[PDB]
Amino acid sequence: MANLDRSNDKVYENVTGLVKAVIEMSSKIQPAPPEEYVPMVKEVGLALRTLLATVDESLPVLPASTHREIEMAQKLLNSDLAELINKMKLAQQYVMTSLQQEYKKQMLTAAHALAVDAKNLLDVIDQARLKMISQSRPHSNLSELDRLLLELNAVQHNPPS
Repeated sequence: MANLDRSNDKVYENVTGLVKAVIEMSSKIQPAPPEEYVPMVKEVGLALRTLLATVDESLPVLPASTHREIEMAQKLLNSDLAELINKMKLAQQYVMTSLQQEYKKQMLTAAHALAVDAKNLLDVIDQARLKMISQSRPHSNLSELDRLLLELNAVQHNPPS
């Protein structure tokens, strides 16, 4: 081991990667074939599951002060998992019939809150990191993700003409 700047970057990294997929899939969600749906869920499922561990190590990596939301985020994360995979699992069966675009719209909505949530996790605790530094005993961009999230919203409302 060397420094304690390994886990701090790990979580801040995963929180971004997962977002990249959330939007990507939302783009080709329509044309999303039945062969890409199987693995698709596996991708999102990994993000949420990973987030649980990422935050776990974030506790110590950050100064005790923002554990409130972090704690509630743990149990909450689990629920979001079963909830997400649940609805998504339905679309996989309600796609061969005809009502695909329907479940697709709502589907994106769910993943939308998840993507932003996973990111907000580190964003929130971030305020604590500076709280200690800018006071005493000191120790993939924000805007980039913001703009990306915006498009995701519009993509859900409806396709490009």
